[PDB]
Amino acid sequence: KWLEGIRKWYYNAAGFNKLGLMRDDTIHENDDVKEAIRRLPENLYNDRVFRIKRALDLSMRQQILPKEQWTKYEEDKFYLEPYLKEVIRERKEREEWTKK
Amino acid sequence: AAKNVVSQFVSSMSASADVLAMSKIEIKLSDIPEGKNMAFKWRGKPLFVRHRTKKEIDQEAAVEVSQLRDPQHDLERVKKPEWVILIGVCTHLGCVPI
Amino acid sequence: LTARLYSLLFRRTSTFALTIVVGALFFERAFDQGADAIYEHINEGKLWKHIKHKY
Amino acid sequence: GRQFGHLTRVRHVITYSLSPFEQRAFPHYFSKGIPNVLRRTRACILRVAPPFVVFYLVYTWGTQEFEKSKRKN
Amino acid sequence: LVDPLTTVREQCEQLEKCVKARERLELCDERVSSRSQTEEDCTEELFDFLHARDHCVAHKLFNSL
Amino acid sequence: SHTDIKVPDFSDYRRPEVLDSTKSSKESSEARKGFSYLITATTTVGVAY
Amino acid sequence: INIRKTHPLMKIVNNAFIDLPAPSNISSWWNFGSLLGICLILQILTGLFLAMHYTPDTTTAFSSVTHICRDVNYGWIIRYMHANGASMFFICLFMHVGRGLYYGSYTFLETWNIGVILLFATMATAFMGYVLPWGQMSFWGATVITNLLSAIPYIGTNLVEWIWGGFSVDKATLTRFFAFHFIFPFIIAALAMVHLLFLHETGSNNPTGIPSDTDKIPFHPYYTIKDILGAILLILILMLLVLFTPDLLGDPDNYTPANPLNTPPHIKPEWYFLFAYAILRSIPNKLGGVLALVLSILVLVIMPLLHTSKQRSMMFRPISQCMFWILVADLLTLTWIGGQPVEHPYIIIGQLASIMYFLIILVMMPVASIIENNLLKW
Amino acid sequence: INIRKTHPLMKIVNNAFIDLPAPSNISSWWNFGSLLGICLILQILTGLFLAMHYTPDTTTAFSSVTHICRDVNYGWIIRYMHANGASMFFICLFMHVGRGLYYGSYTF
Amino acid sequence: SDLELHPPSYPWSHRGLLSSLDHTSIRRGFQVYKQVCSSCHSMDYVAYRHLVGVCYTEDEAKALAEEVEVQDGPNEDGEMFMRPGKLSDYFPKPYPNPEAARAANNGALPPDLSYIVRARHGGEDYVFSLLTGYCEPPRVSLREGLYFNPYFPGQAIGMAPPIYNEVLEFDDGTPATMSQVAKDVCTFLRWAAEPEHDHRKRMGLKMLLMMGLLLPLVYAMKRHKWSVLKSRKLAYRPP
Ligand code: HEC
Ligand code: HEM
Ligand code: HEM
Ligand code: HEM
Ligand code: FES
Repeated sequence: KWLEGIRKWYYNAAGFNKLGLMRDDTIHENDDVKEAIRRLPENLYNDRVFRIKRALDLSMRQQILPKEQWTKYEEDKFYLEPYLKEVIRERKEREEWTKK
Repeated sequence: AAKNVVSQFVSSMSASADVLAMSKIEIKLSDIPEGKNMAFKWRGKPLFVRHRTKKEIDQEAAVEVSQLRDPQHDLERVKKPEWVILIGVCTHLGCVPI
Repeated sequence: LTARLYSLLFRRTSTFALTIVVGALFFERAFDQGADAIYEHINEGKLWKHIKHKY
Repeated sequence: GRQFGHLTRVRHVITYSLSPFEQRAFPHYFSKGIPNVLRRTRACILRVAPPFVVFYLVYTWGTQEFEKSKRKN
Repeated sequence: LVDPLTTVREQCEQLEKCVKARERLELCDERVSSRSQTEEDCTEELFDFLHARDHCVAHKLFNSL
Repeated sequence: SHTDIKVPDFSDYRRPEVLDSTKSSKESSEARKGFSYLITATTTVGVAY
Repeated sequence: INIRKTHPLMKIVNNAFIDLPAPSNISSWWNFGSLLGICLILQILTGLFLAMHYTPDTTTAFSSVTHICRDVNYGWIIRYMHANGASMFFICLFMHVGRGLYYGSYTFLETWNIGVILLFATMATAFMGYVLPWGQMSFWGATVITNLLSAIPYIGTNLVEWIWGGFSVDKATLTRFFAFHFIFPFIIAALAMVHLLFLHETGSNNPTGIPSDTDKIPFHPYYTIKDILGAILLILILMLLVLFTPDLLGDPDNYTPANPLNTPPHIKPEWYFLFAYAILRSIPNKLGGVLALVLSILVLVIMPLLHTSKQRSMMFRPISQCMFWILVADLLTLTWIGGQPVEHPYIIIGQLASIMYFLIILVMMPVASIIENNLLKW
Repeated sequence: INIRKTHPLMKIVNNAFIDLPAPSNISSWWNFGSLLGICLILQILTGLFLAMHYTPDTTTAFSSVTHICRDVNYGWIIRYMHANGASMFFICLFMHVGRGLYYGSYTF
Repeated sequence: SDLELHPPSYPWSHRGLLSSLDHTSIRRGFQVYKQVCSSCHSMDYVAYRHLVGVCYTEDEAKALAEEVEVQDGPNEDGEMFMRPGKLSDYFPKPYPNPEAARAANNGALPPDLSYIVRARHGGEDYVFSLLTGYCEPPRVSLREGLYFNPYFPGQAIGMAPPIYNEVLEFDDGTPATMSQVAKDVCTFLRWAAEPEHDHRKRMGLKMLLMMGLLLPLVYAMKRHKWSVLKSRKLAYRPP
């Protein structure tokens, strides 16, 4: 598919498989993103702070980990999205309950 | 009392006293080489009288008048149709043209 | 050379301040003389000191 | 946001640090950092500079068209 | 008198652009003579001739000056 | 746990004078100290002038 | 224990500079806050000395700047310090703003608002400072900008002859501009302190957009010495600018007495003000021109509304990064058109450049970045 | 919570003007701090107006001062406000110092 | 016209990064301005007392200041009579009012030679090419009151060319030819525009030696105190 090849080319050109990151590490913090980060499992949260500390120390030293350590395209154990969707649903429920 | 004080400060920032001491001028234009614009000081600002060569006035009378954004005949601006008398400062931002 | 330098001038703070001020004055001396020398050496010819030498 | 003491609850982390007097100032400046900076240059300038070659084509093209239009005496 | 400006200006108009722009300005003179009563005073060829001549002056005048 | 901790090695970074593991560093200490402090002293002398 | 942690001034200095939790990630692009601070105190001090040796009157202005350039020891070097320090100040200011826009740091609100007020204050301040030499360019530029203030109807002519001091440019106008340039940078330093205060309220940023609470390193002794290195580089660039070519960025047409009947062919503000001068001459309208200028700056204020992505910084999003470099090239294009005279095909391509500028900043940034969000299977 | 107890400017203005504790037996002598503050901002305002109408040059300075006191609209009220405000500034200053030395506030 | 001609740059001896002026040429051009060229132009921001230590001593400074005789102040009479002028007098304006200069010249104000070099696009190469390259008016029978000028907008100056050959005889063994006196008076006008070009480059070279010695030092300390962060490395201890 054309757009799926665009997606693979775009994840190659995005440049955090170079940095050793994942889906759940690039998110901007609003209030609800922070709430979904507080709603996390223990092992995933500790892996998240270790990956954050690796990316910080690497981008300080401006070195990219080599080809044998890159996060591939569909091996990803994505995890923050169900918590995020639950928080969005609860927030929109509360706001629409105020709207009615 | 505070709005009196603010309005009196606004009046204090207005201008000076010699600003109210600027008045008329006599203008005589029997000296200009033809096609040239002469300048005169007037209230701290210029005052232009241009002697036009008659080819330019043949252009202006030959080209139409209603084409502009506001038409106005030359006799509705001057009694001397071969000597133009202007405040030659611009109306966008006040500039003297070349 | 190095351990003698740490022994003499790098034990207490006041001695370090004194030796950097004395180094600043000796650098003033040699740096001003070298800078003026090289500047007027690359501008030999049409510089004023030749005309003061004549006149 | 605030000062130290409260910021984030992190376990499971070891950091090894070295006193700088054991280590040299510039380890392999002209043999590893030069390929690093050449790679970092080589990544981005083919994305950043092609707007500037558009600028330079506008420079040359508009300049010559302007001189052709205004030098018809 | 031998003016070094005038000397380099005389010996420096030997170039391709100099001679060819000289004949271009002379044919512009022919054109203003033929297609007369005009508002075109032979600008570009004359100023480009003096422009290239002033370049060749600019390289090669302050030698013994 | 802590007995499994094995420290990485930094010979890509270290000084070549102290690439000698056996010979203790109570001797070449003032060399490194006077070297770096002479660099900082030259810096401060230039800035003060 | 400590005098630093207990004294009610050294508490402020400690929680500003000594024990500030700073990121372990920021490059030389984040030095420019301290670089603008040191440029600002340099402008304050050199302007103070230049104001000690100056008389503001319409005959004595050009004569007095001649006096400072000739008679008093090093008066010409401190004059050139203040001028080129203003120019390097504005270049470091636009590098600061480009950092804050490209690295997504404009998700802060009140920092951005106080920075906008700083931008207005420094632009009007340096404009009045450039009016102070009483040059021919400065006379006409004062006329241009003050009648742009008169461009709004029903208030304009009265308000502008009110901030003139008569029906024309007066000695009094020069005294007014001397007073306001003479008083504004202290207000600018106060607003910079409020800017820094809300910044220490929120916390700093990284290149990546990832919040970095795990690796807060102290400002001292790391960013102190890095700001020393960056400031020494700025000082050496500034001194080679004031010594080797003082008029590479000093425009030569300033150096004539302000003849009120002169009217030179070329007219421009000083070369930092070119894009604010091009958008005026782009769209042929008076109120439309000043309104387009106000719209340009206020849309640059509007920018945190436009952030629709799930990320923070453009380090990870390559296509909107390239779109931002198209914006950078269009900024440099507007600078080049500001460096070219007021003629017809250049006004054509300047309208093209200004409407493409607004097409990037208004519409293409959120739509482009939301296509970037949509493409990552989110 | 409250607007005043969260906003970082309003924290400082709250500690200055609203949540500032003060003793309840304050005499009239503790007015002179605010008197010196209001005299100071009034002096700065009048000085700014004088700075918009003054030409510091020894031949023209006295002529400019005369131009202020006669020619300028209300320049006489602004000049005399600056001078007499300076005088009352130092009067309130000596009252402030006399309070601070009288009531034992020099132990601060 | 209003098609401004390009000025071609010429190889000065003061053009480069470390190319200095010629104080002897400043003396030459000053004497040349004093002999003829002062008759229409003024240089009002430079008195004789600026030349105390430029190229003369005080002696020939007093010679140049007392040969020219201008004005005394109020000596308890208040009537402004004559004085040679030891050092206090400025250069005398030949025509005081603007209309006074417009009375002798056909209008045609000569602009004062303080900042003529620094006030135009193109530096002193522009002024040298202006004063050196004159030519006739080709095709514009203009007014028989103005003279043609190549490096000029409008190309009609009211100035007869002052490069008359061998009329000045400055003090060396070479004749006062055209190009020599033109270069000398333009070098003098570069000195009139910028006061301290050579001292500017002197401080430029001093601070080049400053920054050439200081940039290894401060960058060395910065690399020294940031290599601690370059050496710390991460390990991960969960169970
Ligand atoms: C009287 C005749 C002189 C003499 C002896 C010199 N100049 Fe020239 N000059 C004169 C006039 C009337 C004007 C202005 C033209 C006008 O207003 O119509 C000038 C102008 C210049 C300029 C400026 C040209 C420009 O503005 O582009 C220069 C650089 C200049 N004059 C130089 C110059 C020098 C170097 C002279 C001594 C050798 C000199 N002038 C003598 C009239 C006169
Ligand atoms: C409060 C401190 C300041 C004072 C007292 C001050 C005073 C002055 C004075 C007296 C001049 C005229 C000097 C001259 O004519 O050469 C001047 C020029 C100028 N000032 Fe300031 N100034 C100050 C701060 C600033 C700041 C912060 C800026 C902006 C960066 C600035 C920008 C300028 C500019 C652009 C000029 C014209 C430079 C030139 O002459 O070429 N000034 N200032
Ligand atoms: C008046 C000139 C200015 C001064 C003196 C100034 C001062 C500072 C200082 C000292 C910092 C902290 C140092 C750092 O960057 O890490 C800073 C950061 C910042 N400034 Fe400014 N600033 C100025 C102009 C602006 C402007 C015009 C804006 C935009 C509206 C702005 C927005 C910011 C932002 C967003 C940051 C934080 C950047 C980040 O955390 O990544 N500043 N400024
Ligand atoms: C920064 C703020 C200030 C500015 C800009 C300022 C400005 C001036 C100016 C321009 C003058 C001379 C004009 C005139 O006297 O008509 C002046 C005079 C004077 N100022 Fe200020 N001033 C300031 C603050 C102060 C302060 C704080 C005091 C003391 C409380 C003060 C006391 C005086 C006095 C005593 C005179 C002489 C008044 C006279 O002789 O008529 N000024 N000031
Ligand atoms: S057109 Fe803008 S001022 Fe005349």
